[PDB]
Amino acid sequence: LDVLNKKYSLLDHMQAMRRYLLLGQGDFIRHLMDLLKPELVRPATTLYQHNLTGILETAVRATNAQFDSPEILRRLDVRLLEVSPGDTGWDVFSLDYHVDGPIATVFTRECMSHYLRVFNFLWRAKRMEYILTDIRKGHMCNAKLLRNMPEFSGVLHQCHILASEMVHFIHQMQYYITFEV
Amino acid sequence: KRYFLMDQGDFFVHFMDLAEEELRKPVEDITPPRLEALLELALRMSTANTDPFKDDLKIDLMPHDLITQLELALSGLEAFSFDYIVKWPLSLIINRKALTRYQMLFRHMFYCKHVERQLCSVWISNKQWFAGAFTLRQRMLNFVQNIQYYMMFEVMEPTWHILEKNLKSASNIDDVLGHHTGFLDTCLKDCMLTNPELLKVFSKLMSVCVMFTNCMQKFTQSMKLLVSGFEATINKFDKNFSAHLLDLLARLSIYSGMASVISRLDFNGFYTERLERL
Amino acid sequence: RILTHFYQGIVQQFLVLLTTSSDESLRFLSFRLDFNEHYKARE
Amino acid sequence: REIITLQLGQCGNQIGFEFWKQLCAEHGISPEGIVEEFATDRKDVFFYQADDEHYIPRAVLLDLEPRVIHSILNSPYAKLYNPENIYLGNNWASGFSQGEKIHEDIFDIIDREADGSDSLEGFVLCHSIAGGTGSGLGSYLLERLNDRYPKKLVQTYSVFPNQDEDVVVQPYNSLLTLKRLTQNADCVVVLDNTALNRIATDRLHIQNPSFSQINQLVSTIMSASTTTLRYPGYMNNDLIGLIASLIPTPRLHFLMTGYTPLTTDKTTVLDVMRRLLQPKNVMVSTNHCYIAILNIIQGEVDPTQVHKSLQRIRERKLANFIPWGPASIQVALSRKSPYLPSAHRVSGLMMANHTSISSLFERTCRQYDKLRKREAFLEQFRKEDMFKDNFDEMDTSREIVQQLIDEYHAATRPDYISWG
Amino acid sequence: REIITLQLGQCGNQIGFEFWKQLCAEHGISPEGIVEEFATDRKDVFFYQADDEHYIPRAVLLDLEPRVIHSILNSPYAKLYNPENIYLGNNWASGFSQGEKIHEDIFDIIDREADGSDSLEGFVLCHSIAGGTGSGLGSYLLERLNDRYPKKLVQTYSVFPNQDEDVVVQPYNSLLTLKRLTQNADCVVVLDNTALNRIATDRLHIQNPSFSQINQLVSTIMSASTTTLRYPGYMNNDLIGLIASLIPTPRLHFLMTGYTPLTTDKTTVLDVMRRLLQPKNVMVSTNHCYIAILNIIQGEVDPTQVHKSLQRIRERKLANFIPWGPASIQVALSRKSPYLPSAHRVSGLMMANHTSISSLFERTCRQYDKLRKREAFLEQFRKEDMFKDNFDEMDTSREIVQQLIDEYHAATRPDYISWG
Repeated sequence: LDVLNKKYSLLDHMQAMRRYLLLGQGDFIRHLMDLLKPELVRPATTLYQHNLTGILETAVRATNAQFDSPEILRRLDVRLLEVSPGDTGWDVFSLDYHVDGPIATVFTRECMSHYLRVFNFLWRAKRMEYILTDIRKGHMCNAKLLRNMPEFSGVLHQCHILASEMVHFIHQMQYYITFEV
Repeated sequence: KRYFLMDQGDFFVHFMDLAEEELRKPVEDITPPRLEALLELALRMSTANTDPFKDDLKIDLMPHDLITQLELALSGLEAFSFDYIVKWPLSLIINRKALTRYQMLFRHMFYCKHVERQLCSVWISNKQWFAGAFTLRQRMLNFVQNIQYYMMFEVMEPTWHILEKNLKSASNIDDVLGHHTGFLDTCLKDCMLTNPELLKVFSKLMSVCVMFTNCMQKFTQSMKLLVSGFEATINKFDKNFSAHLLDLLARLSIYSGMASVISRLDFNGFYTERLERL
Repeated sequence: RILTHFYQGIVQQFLVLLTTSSDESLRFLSFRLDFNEHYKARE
Repeated sequence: REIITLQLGQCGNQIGFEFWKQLCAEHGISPEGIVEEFATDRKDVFFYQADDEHYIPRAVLLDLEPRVIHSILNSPYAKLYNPENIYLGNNWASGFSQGEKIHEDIFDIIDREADGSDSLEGFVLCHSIAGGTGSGLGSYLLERLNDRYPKKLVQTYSVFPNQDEDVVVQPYNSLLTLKRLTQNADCVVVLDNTALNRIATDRLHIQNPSFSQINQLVSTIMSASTTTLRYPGYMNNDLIGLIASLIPTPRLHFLMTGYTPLTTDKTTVLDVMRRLLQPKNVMVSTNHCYIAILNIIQGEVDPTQVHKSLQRIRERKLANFIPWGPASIQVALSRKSPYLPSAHRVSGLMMANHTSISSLFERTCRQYDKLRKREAFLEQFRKEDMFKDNFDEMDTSREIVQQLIDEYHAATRPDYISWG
Repeated sequence: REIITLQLGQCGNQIGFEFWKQLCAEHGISPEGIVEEFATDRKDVFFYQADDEHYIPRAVLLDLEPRVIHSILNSPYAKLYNPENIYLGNNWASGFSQGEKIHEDIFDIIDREADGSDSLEGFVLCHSIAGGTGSGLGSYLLERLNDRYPKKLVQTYSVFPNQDEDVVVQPYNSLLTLKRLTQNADCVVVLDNTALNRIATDRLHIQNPSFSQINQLVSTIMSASTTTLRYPGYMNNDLIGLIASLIPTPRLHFLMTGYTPLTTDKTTVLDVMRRLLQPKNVMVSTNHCYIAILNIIQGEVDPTQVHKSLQRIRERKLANFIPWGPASIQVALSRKSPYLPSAHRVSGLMMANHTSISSLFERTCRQYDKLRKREAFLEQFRKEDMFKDNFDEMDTSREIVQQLIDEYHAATRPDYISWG
């Protein structure tokens, strides 16, 4: 155990396996999804990995994720799944931590598949949440100009209510994903 | 000792005030999360939190009352006990049988606590007029406090003091089982939990006290916002309470110095062989 | 209006299923998600 | 539950300061508010739990024309309490009228403290009957408190002014105050000035500095009365459960107190029970008979001995009371406090309802009637004049206290089915 | 993203200096600008990353007729910031007119700083309502900022002038400023002068030097409000994601704040949640009910206890708010900062929308209307005169604040489908 955790640094792998792959850090992730907004909203049939890697480099150098070791940072890279003619970037996307050490015996491929599934689940919900935050910002910005249009005040108020129903549900679920999970 | 012999009361008077709206509901209408949370509320609000073992204190219902020992439609109010789980090397002494004995004690003591706190609540409604029901209230409350005091300072405290000496002089684990079973046998035996009839007179006494509290509080709340609405029912309850009192003393004098139980319980000599028999 | 009705209809059905699915873990979601008891006061 | 204390009158503020100082010494509290280094026990009734665990006393000091409050101000114990609860003639009607015009802001302070408290049980009153400024204003506040809060308890600690004369108008003031105490209070703890003065001259050899000692006496009594709440047992850890046994009827709510050591700075419980039933250990002065007796013990007690003691004292019949009904003695137990050196650690208290205080009241009823009959002792005070130009409120209180004495003497009879 | 701070008004520049000093002490920064020797954490929002890693504060100080700026000048912390962002009557209209003529160069400074920043998120405002020179010019700058940047956020920290009186024209000025704050600001953090003054007189024994302490209080509050951004977690590490939950509707954007230790120089989270729901820990003053409550915790927390605490406090119903809909409490967690000695390391903050501040606004609405009705308190100021010869802008603001109070009271009702 001594030689495994010093010569190959087995524990650093776990620490970077939560922070990044399991989306455990999120300074990195919000800027990452911000830079990946216009690219992934565009349909992913014309998406190739070389456009992902270069913007990924800017995102990792800019954020807090930069401060850890370049080895585990190097072992982080994107990957994609197979394409469809109905494909869009938020549907098909992955982070893939590739193993170059003998640590595969403790990080077997079945649990890597588990990592993949939990990541996809936590990717979709973080996309839709930012859509909701966009809706709230649009509410907070547009409505101070629609004070001179009196007749919309009914429907515009009513939208305000429904947002609050979603904002609740999307802020409690995302706290259950924070704690105990 | 801290919870079953009820050594903290702050625990209970914190609890029962803040559990009552769930306790008053019928059986199968109660639900575990509220009682579990409010038990933790009563614990941490109470001062005794420094004890190591408070996390085996659970709550369970036994709606099949002292009949099982050789209510039925309400729970939380009555049919109440604690589930207590034990660790594996501690299971060698304290186990299922001890746990059942603890619940059979604590339920009976819980009844005596509850009727007292009912009478305190009917007192505050009025802190010329009719005052005999006031005397009935005072007599009932003083009697139930005397019952509780008698059990606390005859059974629980002195035999606990004995038990704390028995394991000090212990020599093997076949002696500590003997001390535990003899202690438990004495605690059942001296109390009203061992009798061939289990003293049904006591339950009837407590029953007519509950009826008294119910009808009196309903009358007072109707009054704040006639002679049948007050006086007739009060005389019925008074007659039944007196009858049960003399019945208890008569049925207790024949059993088994140790006649001193009657000497403390009626200390003025009221209602004491006022009714000759045969 | 009809969108609001539709959404509020389905989310209540989610919660009432959520109450008895798993004993402890999934049950904890219901307390956080039904704080105000505004649900079951709609049905 | 949670009890707020109110203190008014010069002697009342004296004993409030002494009481809070005694509890700060008794519990693990520094005189800055900080918890002591060596601090299990409950401080969640009279002490707010503040930010640095600062057990800030739940007290409201009421005063007008302050003199002794300045002496409270320059003290190391002026940092234990006063989170600004201090708010700045010797006639009853004067203090009544002055409390009338400033009823609103002091009631606002009371509501502020009620909002500050999570729960509420009672307002305990530090009072001095016919203390001049305390008289009248205290009755006014008692009436206001009974009006605004019909769901809470009112306890009154007060001394009864008798020093064998002085003031020719004080029986009038104390009579009006007693009328208010009978109607607007739930339970009254009565104290006598001459009795405590006589005990102070007895066990010690003082004649003047009686105040400084009597503060200690009342503080010890009041803390003893609250010890089972402050030090949690499980018998009557609520005020209301304790008070329910002590009051046999809403007309008799005056409580006689004792203290088993006249000085405590290894006898058994049997001895001190016999001592407590001797009236020299009783600190408040046909046959006069108790209605109901309670006692509270705190010390090194063996649990079998209390039973056999109750047997033997019952058989000896040292309880010289004849009731009209079934009421008897009640026993209670409390914990001896730590951090306080006590030789002869057994210490007890008694709470009993005794008719003898009627005679004391009768003494005042005689005196006031005498000064009413000669009519040279009302002195024509102006506050008394515009408050009541005909002075029929004194007649009203005379009516009430006459009814009270008759209720007393009907309770003396072996039937209370007849009234008085 | 990247947030620029603007500071104006004497108290605003005081708390800005204290805030920057507090963050320089909090992070690994020397007062020269140099990174400390022992410096993981983000300083990439309010601190420009300069040539020697000099975390130069992204701040613009706006002033006219400087007095306290000279005291800023002679300081060791005058080398942390000021890369020349400092630019040199007590009427609203006076400051409005003076800001009108020099709008261009200060807007040029703002555009310069916007060009200097790579990204942008918001302009946070240090403001003093009716601070004299700060009033009017602050409203003018707020209107300009909303005009020029329709894509950015505006946060306002300000105190509300109440000292129980002083200035007869300040309710007019604060009313115009409130009209501007309602329309030209995105989210407002409200503070009360008398409330913070009362807390300062409470926990300490000061009466005059309240400024020096209140600077600390607001600095601690503001830094606590930004800690999860400054110390990166992953819940709401953007301003906009945090603000989205706090604002339930664009008409109610005023936020009530607390602070769990009144003094912090080992209780659990359950206790301090109960403390925070007590209003003595709340620092901003029918039933008044919260719409939405959030809390942020930083300390030594066990992650299971927060769940069970939420269970128990939910069941205890210490949340005395009745909403009109589904809105509930929200929990958040932050990191305890290093290099700062903290006893009782658990520290929390609350952000809640509460209707009670309407009453405070109503107090001013009463006062201004009173001084409008007697009409001896406008005093005929000339800046007010040529700015508005008919003074109908005051009527316009009165209209808006009336609509605001009606919106408040419609939100108090259990339906907001009806408006007010």
